[PDB]
Amino acid sequence: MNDALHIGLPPFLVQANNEPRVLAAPEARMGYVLELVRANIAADGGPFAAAVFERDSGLLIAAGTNRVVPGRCSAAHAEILALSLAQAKLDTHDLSADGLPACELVTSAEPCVMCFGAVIWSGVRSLVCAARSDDVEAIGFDEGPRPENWMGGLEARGITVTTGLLRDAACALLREYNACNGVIYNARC
Amino acid sequence: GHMNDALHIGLPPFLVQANNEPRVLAAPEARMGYVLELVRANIAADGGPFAAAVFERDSGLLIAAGTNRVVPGRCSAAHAEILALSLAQAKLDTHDLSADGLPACELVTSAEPCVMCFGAVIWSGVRSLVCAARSDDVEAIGFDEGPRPENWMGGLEARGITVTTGLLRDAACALLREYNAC
Ligand SMILES: Cn1cnc2c(O)nc(N)nc21
Ligand SMILES: [Zn+2]
Ligand SMILES: [Zn+2]
Repeated sequence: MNDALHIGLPPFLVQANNEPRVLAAPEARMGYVLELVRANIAADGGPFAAAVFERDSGLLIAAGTNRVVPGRCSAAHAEILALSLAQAKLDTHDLSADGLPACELVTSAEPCVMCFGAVIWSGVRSLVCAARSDDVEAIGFDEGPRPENWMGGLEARGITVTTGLLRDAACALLREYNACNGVIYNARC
Repeated sequence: GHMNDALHIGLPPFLVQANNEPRVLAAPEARMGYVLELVRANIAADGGPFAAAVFERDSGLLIAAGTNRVVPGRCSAAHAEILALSLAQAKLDTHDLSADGLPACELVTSAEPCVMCFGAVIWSGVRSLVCAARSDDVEAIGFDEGPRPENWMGGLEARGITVTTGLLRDAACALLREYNAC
């Protein structure tokens, strides 16, 4: 607690980070990220997941999910975990460091203003999102104040941006979380 | 780094100690003076020239302290603010610093936050942010604040986080300059 910043990973996320995995097509990468969303929701976390891949080979470097409530840490969004775990594994703060393959972050949702800045500092060269900011806000979450034309912001820093990839499935998982997110017991959740 | 079951960012000894030693600093300038000591300690421990600490806003009881651990920590998210807010939340056992019955918390920072930390401050539940060095001062030694929204301060204030800036600005700048020179 008090000698380190320590956010524990639920087993399914340990498993995801331990098992070698190559997913070539963007839809394959996002399909896998959306499996983590569903698993995270069943392990007490928020409806968001993200993974860092080698952009050109499809090799999964590290995955993260939203652990804000179970990990008691408002910074524990999926993207922060995924980026930080990828950095720890490749032993550098800078995923663009000399000698590293170009890295891509694939995220179940467009980033909040915090994760937006994290993406910029991280060194990934591309960002691929499923759910749009409006989908996320629809179930009550807040993206916070991003700068005007944040996507342009990214591209002007050499970070390519794609969004809407498997958005339908991503929206369906947001709604499942929402519909199970009350206090009144509903066997079915 | 080592462990595959956690995101684990180790803190250097002065910062472990800052996090486990009792300190009550009533005046704003006393809080900021303490954060500036951390800045200089962190530089000597191979970190960036930034520190922050979360205090109880009224009493000035220090809850937790963070510094920039990006390079030695291998973690671009390890800015001073992210560590200080996260360690405070850990110690108070909640992801939300304005959870009912917790005292109002305040983030005292050696410089204005970058766009990432600006987001982190919004989600954290702190009700006050107090900065030393300005954005300009920070760019003037080659750190990037990133594309923050126009009127980031009004953004915080509209969400119930009061903002004070420039507090011991000159002292904090002298440490920025020293960092940049060495
Ligand atoms: C809005 N929001 C809250 N938590 C989030 C997370 O972990 N990822 C993304 N993309 N958005 C989030
Ligand atoms: Zn986020
Ligand atoms: Zn920052």
